Amino acid sequence: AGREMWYPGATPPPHLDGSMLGDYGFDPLRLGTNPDRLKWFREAELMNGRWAMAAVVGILFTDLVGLPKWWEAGAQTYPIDNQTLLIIEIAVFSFLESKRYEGYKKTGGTGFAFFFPFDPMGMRSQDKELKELKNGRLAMLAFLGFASTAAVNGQGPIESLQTHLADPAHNNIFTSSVGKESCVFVAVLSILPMLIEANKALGKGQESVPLFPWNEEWEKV
Amino acid sequence: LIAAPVAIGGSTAALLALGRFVFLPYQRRRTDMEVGPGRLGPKTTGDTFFDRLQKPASFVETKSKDPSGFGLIDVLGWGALGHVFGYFLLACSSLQDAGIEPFPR
Amino acid sequence: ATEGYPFVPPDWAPALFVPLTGLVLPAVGMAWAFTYIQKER
Amino acid sequence: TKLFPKFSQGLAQDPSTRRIWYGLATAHDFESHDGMTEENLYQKIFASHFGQLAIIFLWTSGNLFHVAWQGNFEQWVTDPIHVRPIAHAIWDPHFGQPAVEAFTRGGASGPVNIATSGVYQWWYTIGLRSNQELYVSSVFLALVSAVFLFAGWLHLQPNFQPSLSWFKDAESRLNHHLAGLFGVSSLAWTGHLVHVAIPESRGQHVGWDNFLSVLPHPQGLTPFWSGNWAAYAQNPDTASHAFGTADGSGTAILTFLGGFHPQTQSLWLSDMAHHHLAIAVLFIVAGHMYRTNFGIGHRLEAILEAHTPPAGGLGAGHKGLFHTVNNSLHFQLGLALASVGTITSLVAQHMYSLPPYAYLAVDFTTQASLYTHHQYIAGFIMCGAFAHGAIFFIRDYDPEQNKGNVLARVLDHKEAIISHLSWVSLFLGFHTLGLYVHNDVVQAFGTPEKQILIEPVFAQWIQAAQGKSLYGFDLLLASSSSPAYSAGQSLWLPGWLEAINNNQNSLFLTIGPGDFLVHHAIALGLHTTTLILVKGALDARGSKLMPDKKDFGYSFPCDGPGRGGTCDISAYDAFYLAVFWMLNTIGWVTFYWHWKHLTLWQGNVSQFDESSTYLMGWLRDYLWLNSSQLINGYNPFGMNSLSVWAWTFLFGHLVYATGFMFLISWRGYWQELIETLVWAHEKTPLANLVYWKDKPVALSIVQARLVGLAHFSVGYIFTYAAFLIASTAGRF
Amino acid sequence: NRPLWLPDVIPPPHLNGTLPGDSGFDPLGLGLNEERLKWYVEAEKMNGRWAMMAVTGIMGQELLGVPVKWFEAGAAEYDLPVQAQVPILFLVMGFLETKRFQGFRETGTSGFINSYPFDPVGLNSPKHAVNEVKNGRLAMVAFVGFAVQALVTRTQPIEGLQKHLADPFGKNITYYLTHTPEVIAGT
Amino acid sequence: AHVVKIYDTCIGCTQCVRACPLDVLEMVPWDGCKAAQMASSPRTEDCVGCKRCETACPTDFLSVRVYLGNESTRSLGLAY
Ligand code: CLA
Ligand code: CLA
Ligand code: CLA
Ligand code: CLA
Ligand SMILES: CC1=C(/C=C/C(C)=C/C=C/C(C)=C/C=C/C=C(C)/C=C/C=C(C)/C=C/C2=C(C)CCCC2(C)C)C(C)(C)CCC1
Ligand SMILES: CC1=C(/C=C/C(C)=C/C=C/C(C)=C\C=C\C=C(C)/C=C/C=C(C)/C=C/C2=C(C)CCCC2(C)C)C(C)(C)CCC1
Repeated sequence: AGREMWYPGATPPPHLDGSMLGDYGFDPLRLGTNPDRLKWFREAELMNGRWAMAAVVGILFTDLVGLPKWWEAGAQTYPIDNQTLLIIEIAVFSFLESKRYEGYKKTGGTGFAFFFPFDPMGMRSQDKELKELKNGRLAMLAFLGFASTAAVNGQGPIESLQTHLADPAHNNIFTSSVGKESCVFVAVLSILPMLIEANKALGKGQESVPLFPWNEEWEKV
Repeated sequence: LIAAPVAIGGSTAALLALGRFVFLPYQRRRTDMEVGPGRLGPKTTGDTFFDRLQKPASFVETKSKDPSGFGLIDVLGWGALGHVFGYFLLACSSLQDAGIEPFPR
Repeated sequence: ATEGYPFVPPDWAPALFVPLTGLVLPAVGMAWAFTYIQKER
Repeated sequence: TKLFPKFSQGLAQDPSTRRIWYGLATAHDFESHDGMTEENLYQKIFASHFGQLAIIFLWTSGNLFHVAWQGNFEQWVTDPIHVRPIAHAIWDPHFGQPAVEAFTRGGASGPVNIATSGVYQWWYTIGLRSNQELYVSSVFLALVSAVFLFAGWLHLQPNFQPSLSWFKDAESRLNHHLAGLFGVSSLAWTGHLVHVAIPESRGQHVGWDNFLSVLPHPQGLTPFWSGNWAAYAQNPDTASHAFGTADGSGTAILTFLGGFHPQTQSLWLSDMAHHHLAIAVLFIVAGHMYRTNFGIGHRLEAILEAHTPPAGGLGAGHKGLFHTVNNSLHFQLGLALASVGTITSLVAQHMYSLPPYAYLAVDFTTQASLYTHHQYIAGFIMCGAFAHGAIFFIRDYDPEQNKGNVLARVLDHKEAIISHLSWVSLFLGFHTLGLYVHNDVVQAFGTPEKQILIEPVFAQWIQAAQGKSLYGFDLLLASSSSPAYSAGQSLWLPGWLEAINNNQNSLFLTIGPGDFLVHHAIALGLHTTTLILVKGALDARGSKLMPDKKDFGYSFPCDGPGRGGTCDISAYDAFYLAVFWMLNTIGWVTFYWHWKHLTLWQGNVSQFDESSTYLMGWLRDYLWLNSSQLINGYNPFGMNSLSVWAWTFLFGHLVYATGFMFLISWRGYWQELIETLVWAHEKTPLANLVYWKDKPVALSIVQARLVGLAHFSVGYIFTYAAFLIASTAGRF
Repeated sequence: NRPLWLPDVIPPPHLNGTLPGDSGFDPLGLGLNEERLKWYVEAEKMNGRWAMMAVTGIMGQELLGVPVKWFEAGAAEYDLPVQAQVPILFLVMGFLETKRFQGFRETGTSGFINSYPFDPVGLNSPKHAVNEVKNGRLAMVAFVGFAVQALVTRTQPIEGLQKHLADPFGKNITYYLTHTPEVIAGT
Repeated sequence: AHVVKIYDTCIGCTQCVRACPLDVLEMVPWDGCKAAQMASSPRTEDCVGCKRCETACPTDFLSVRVYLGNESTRSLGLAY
C-alpha cells in the first residue's frame, strides 16, 4: 500500500496491495475488499474531492470579494425562481451524470459531456492524478472544517483564520463548545494506531481481519 | 488505654518466641503429612510460564540461617500474628477506656 | 456542555437515536444473521 | 453443508430449520463442541467471563448515563419523600397525545418512566449528589467495560493464553480472590464510604477536587496507629438529624448504634462503615490461608483426605474429592450457583427488613420490586445450580476415582433420600392443603371461629429471643436480668430493641396463624422443588427404567414408547419440570411479602391477619382488590399512567398462554401440519418460485419444552411485575 | 558469583546474572517468560528514565523558584490552556511511542527516532547500563517518596529534607503521621 | 445419522428386524446364543431413531440400542 503509510509502522491490508495510486494503508473498516468495489469507491472519492475543491475555492473567492455568508446565502433573493432552478439543474444533471456513468462503464475515466477522457490539452500523467487526489482529500477536510466553523464559530474561513492569528492559544477548536469532545476524539485517534500495533504484535499470524457488516471478510474467519 | 509501642512489641515478641521455641517442632510435621514425599507434594510439573507460577518460590527453601527452621516467611507470619494480637488488646483497652463495657454485667 | 461534558446529549438525541436502534440496527442484524445462517460450505 | 454452526460440523450438515435453533442453543456448550480440548475450553470460558463482565459494566454505565441525562436526581436529592425517581425518557412515536401528557411524571416536561430500581436511594446514600458525578461514573464504567473487553481479547492470543494448570490452581485462586476480590475491595468500599458518604450525609461536599484537603475524622488517623479506636465512635449522629444537612450531627466515622435512622428509616452509615471494615479485615486475614509458593499454607486435598471420620461413619470420607471438584467444571459451577442463589435469597430477606439506603423504606414499590426481582433471580440460580449438578453427575463423574467416599455413598442410598423427600413433600402438601381447604369451607359457612388457627409458637419464641416484647415471653435479651441483654447493652441493644419493637418498619413483623400456614406452604414448595431436583440429579446417570442414561447425554428427548413409556426421563426434563414448581414457590413467597407489606402500608394489618388464613380471602383481597387500579390503565372513559402496566399484564397472560401452546401439544402432530404447509407452498402458483433453503421442520421435543418453559417464565414474570408495580404504585 | 540481592545465598532459577543490574530479586517469579522478560526490562528501563526526569523536574522547579508547587501545577494559569495542551501532548508522544514500538519489535532496544542506538557521544558500556538501571530504580523509589510527601506532609520534598535536617526527632514519620492531624490546615 | 448398536445379550428371536419399517437391521450368524443369530445394522445411516426395535427387544436390558444425534434429511423423515 505504498512505502508511505497512514501511521509509521503500518502493515498493508491483504486486498490493499498498492497497485492503484494514492494508497497509504488507511483501511480500518475495509469497505473496498473487492476490485470493482475499490475502483467505484476511488471514482466516488475523486468526484467528492473534485466537488470539494470547487466548493472550497468558491467559498475562498466569495469571502475574499466580500459576498455574504454561504450558509445564509440560500435565503438571499435571486433572479429566476428556485423551483425552476432546481428543475433545470435536475434536467441538465440527468444528462451530465448519464454521460459520465456511460463513459465510466465503457472506459472508466471521469470525463465530461461527449469527450471521454475530457483532456483537450493533454497533461495526463500518474503524478497529476496523485496530486489531484491529495488536494481533493484536503479539500473535503477543508469543507468539513468550513461547515464546522459555520456551525459553532458562526464566521467565515477568513474570519476564523484571522481569529487564529489574533490569539492562537485561546482561539481554536479545543477552547470552543466542541472542545473537550475534540480532545477526546484526538486522544482516541492517537491511541488508535498503537492498539492496532498491539493487535499485530500479539496476533502474530492467523488473519485478525476486521469482520464487519459492510464487507464479506468474515466468511474466511 | 495501654501504650501502643510496649503492648505491640510485647505481643509480637511473645508470638515470635512461641513460633520459634514452641510451635516450630509442631510445625514441619503437619506439613510433612501435607506436602510430604509419598503424599500430595507438587501439584504441578512445570512446562510453561503460566504453569511455573505455581512452582515454589526461590527464597523459601534455600537453607536455615537460624538454628531452627524459622525462616523469613515464618518470621513475617508470626509477626503478623503478634501485630494482630497487640491490636486486639489495644482495641479492647480503648473500648474499656471510653466508658463502654462490652462484657456481660 | 456545562457539568455534562462526558457524552454530551443534545435535545434531539432521543428523537434521532430511537429510530436507528429500533429500525436500522434490527435491520442490519437481521440481514447479517440471514447471510450468516444461509452461508454455504 | 453449511458453516453457521462452526463449533459443530454435524449440526451444519442438518438441512432442516433445526440447524439454526440447535446452533443458537448449543452456541456456548463448549464441552460438546467438535475438536475442543480442555485447555482451549477453559480459555474460551475465560474470554466469555470477561465478555459477561464487560456487558455488566456497560449495562450499569448505561444506567448511570440514562439517570444523569433524563432523570430527576437533583430534584430527588432536594426532596426524596416527594419527588419520584425517573428511569428513562419515553420516546415512542406510536404514542398518542393523551399518552405523552399522561407520562410526564416526577415534575418533568417530556414523557418519562418512573424508576423502581432503587438506584436513587443507593446513590443518595453513597454521596452522589450532582448529575456530573453520575456522568463521570457512567464514562468510568464504560472505560472499565472496554478494558475488560480488551482483556478478554487479550487472553486469546498466542503467548497470552494461560495453561490448563493455571486454571486448575485451586489454593492460590481461593487465596487471591478471598484476599483481594473481597478483602481490599471491601476495604476500599468502606474507605470511600467514610471519605465521601459520611461527610456528604452531614452537609460536607467531598469530591476529587477537595478530598485530599478535608479529613474524615478530626483525630486524623491517630486512633489507627495507636490503639484508641474508640475515638471513631465518640460523637455519632443524633436522632434529630437530616441526611442532607448537618443539623445536630456528630463527627464519627465508625459506630455501631444499630437499628435504623429515625428520619431516613435506614441503617446508619457508620454502622455499615465499621461493618465493611471488619469484613475487609477478616477477609484479608482469611485470604492468607491456603498454600502457595511459600512454605506456609493449607492444601485442599490434604484437608479433604484428612477429614475422614473413623468407624466407617462416612466410608472413605472426603477422600478423592479434590480432583472431582477440580476436573469437573460443572461441580464448581453448581457449587458457585448454589452459593450465589443462597446469598441472593439472603440479600432479598435482609434488605427489606434492614434497609441499607436512605428513604428506601418510604418507597414501597421500589422495595417490593427489588425483593421480588432478587427472589426470582435467586430461585432461577437455584434451579441452574441443581441442573448443573445433574450435568456433573452425568458428564464427568468417576466412581472408581472416588470409591466409598461421601459422593459414592450418597449415590449408594439415593432411593432413600428421594423417598424421604417425597414423603416430607407429600406430608406437607397434604396437611397444608387440608387446613387451607378446611378454613376455606369453615369461613364459607358463616362461622370463622371454627377454623384451625395454629399459632406460630417457635418463630414468635425466636422473635422474643431477638427482642420482640409483644408476645410477652420471658426470654433472654428481652428480660433485663439475662446475660445476653447485659452483653452489648451499651453497644447496640437500645437501637436494635427500639427498631424491633416499632411495628411501623419492616423489621420482624408480627406473625399470625395465616403467616405460619403460608410459611409451611413455602417450606412445602422448597421441599418439593428440592425433591425433584435432587431426584433428577441422582437419577441423571442411571435408573431402574434406564440404567444407561449417561450414554444418551444430559439433554435428550426420551427413549421411546417401550418399557411402558419413557417420556421426560432425562435430568434436563427434571429441571424443566422443577422450574414450574420454582415459579409457583417464588410466586407464593412474593404473594406473601406483597400482601403483608401492602396491608402494613395501608395500616390494616388485621385484614391480613384474619384474611390470610383462608384461600378465598387471599384471592379476594390480593388478586381482586389490588387489581382495581391495574386494569383501569386505559379504560375507554379515561386513561392514565398505568397503561403500560395493564398492557404488560395482558402481555404476560398472552405469553403464558403461548407457553401453554408449546407445553400441551407435542411434536408429531405439528410435523404433519408443517408437511401440509410444505405441500401448500411448494405446489401453488406465483409462490413456488420462492423456495426455502432450510427445510421447515417442527420444533424438537427438548426444544419444545425449552420454548414452552421460556414463554411460560417470561409471561409469568412480566404479568407479575406488571400487577405488583401497578397495585403498589396506584395507591402509593 | 553476583553481589546478589539480599543476605541469604539464593541461587535464582531464571536470573543467571547477564541482565543489567541483575541481583536475583524475584520472590514471586513474575518474569519466567523470556519474551515477558525482555518486554518488562524495556518497560523497567523506560519507567526508570521517566522517574529520573520527573524527580529532576521536581527538584529543578523547586530550586529555581516557582509560585506554584509540583502537585498543584496542573491547576495553574499558563499561556496555553489545559484544553489546548492535551491534544498535541497525546498526539506527538503517541507518534513517538508508535515509532518506538515498531522499532523495538525487531531491534529489541530503546531509541528516540530512527537512530535507535541514539549515541552521538558513545560510551555505551555495560557499566553505564547497570548505572542507568540502578539510578532509575533509585529515582523510582524517590518519586514514590515524593508522592507520599505530597500526600501526608503536604509540602515540597526539599522542604521536607530541610525539616528533617533542622529537627530530625520531631519531624519524623511519627510526628507527621499521628502528632499532626492539622496538616490539611497549613500544619 | 443415528448410531445403532447391538450387544452380545441378543439371542435371536428375529423380531427386532420385523418391527423396523426402514430396513436398518439385519441378522448375521453367530455362536454366542442358542439360535446362532445376532442382530446387525448395516444401513445405520437410514435409521430415524423410532426405537421400535427397542419396543420389540425382550432382553433386560435391551440388546439393541439406538442413540439420537447428528440428524440428516433421511433420519428426520422428511419427504421434502
Ligand atoms: C468427643 C468425641 C467425638 C465425637 C462426638 C465425634 C463426632 C463426630 N466426628 Mg469425630 N473424631 C474423634 C472423636 C469424636 N468425634 C477422634 C478422636 C478423631 C480422630 C482425630 C475424630 C476424627 C474425625 C474426622 C476426621 C471427622 C470427624 C467427623 C465427625 C462428625 C461426623 C460423624 C459422622 O460419621 O457423620 C455422621 C454419620 C453419618 C452416617 C452421616 C449421616 C447424615 C445423614 C444421612 C444426613 C441427614 C440429613 C437430614 C435430611 C437433615 C434434616 C435437616 C432439616 C433442616 C431438613 C461427628 C459430629 C467428620 C466431620 O467433620 O463431620 C462434621 C470428619 O470428617 N471426626
Ligand atoms: C396448583 C396445582 C398443583 C397441585 C395442587 C399439585 C400437587 C402436587 N404435585 Mg404438582 N405440579 C403442578 C401443579 C400442581 N401440583 C404443575 C403445573 C407442574 C408442572 C408440570 C407440577 C409438577 C410436579 C412434579 C414434577 C412433582 C409434583 C408433585 C406434586 C405433589 C407434591 C406433594 C404435596 O404437595 O402433597 C400433596 C399435595 C396435594 C395438593 C394433595 C392433593 C390430593 C388432595 C388430598 C385431594 C385428593 C382427592 C380427594 C381426597 C377427593 C377424592 C375423590 C377425587 C379423586 C375425585 C402433589 C400431589 C411431586 C410428587 O407427586 O411427588 C410426590 C413431584 O415430583 N408436581
Ligand atoms: C467519501 C469519500 C471517500 C471515499 C469514497 C473514499 C474511498 C477510498 N479511500 Mg479515502 N479518504 C477520505 C474519503 C473517502 N475515501 C477522506 C476524507 C480521507 C482523509 C481523512 C481519506 C483518506 C484516505 C487514505 C489515506 C487512503 C484512502 C483510501 C481509500 C480507498 C480504500 C478505503 C476504503 O475502503 O474506504 C471506502 C470509504 C468510503 C466508501 C466512504 C466512507 C463511508 C462513510 C463516509 C463513513 C461513515 C462516516 C464515518 C464515521 C467517518 C465520518 C468522519 C467524520 C469526521 C465526518 C477507497 C478508494 C486508501 C487507498 O488509496 O487505497 C487504494 C488510502 O490509503 N483514503
Ligand atoms: C452463570 C451460570 C451459568 C453458566 C456458566 C452456565 C453454562 C452452561 N449451562 Mg447452564 N444454567 C444456568 C446458568 C448457567 N449456565 C441457569 C441459571 C439455569 C436455569 C435457567 C441453567 C440451566 C441449564 C440447563 C438446563 C442446561 C444448561 C447448559 C449449559 C451449557 C450451555 C448453555 C448455553 O450457553 O447455551 C446457550 C443457550 C442459549 C443462547 C439459549 C438462550 C435462551 C434463553 C435461556 C431463554 C430465555 C427466555 C427469553 C427468550 C429471554 C428473553 C426474554 C424475551 C421477552 C425477550 C453451559 C455449560 C446445557 C448443557 O450443559 O448442555 C447439555 C443444559 O442442558 N444450563
Ligand atoms: C445437584 C448437585 C449439586 C448441587 C447441589 C446444591 C445446589 C446444593 C445446595 C445446597 C444448599 C442451598 C445448602 C444450604 C445450606 C445452608 C446451611 C447449612 C445453613 C446453616 C446455617 C446455620 C448453621 C446458622 C446458624 C445460626 C447462626 C450462625 C446465627 C443465627 C442463629 C442460627 C443458630 C440459626 C452439586 C453441585 C454439589 C454436584 C452434585 C449434585
Ligand atoms: C535480624 C535478626 C534478628 C532479629 C529479628 C527480629 C528482632 C525480628 C522482629 C520482628 C518483629 C518484631 C515483627 C515482624 C513483623 C512482620 C510482619 C510481616 C508484620 C505484619 C503486620 C500486619 C500484617 C499488620 C496488620 C494490621 C494492620 C495493617 C492494621 C489493622 C490491624 C492489623 C494487625 C490486622 C536476631 C537478632 C533475632 C537474629 C539474627 C537476625
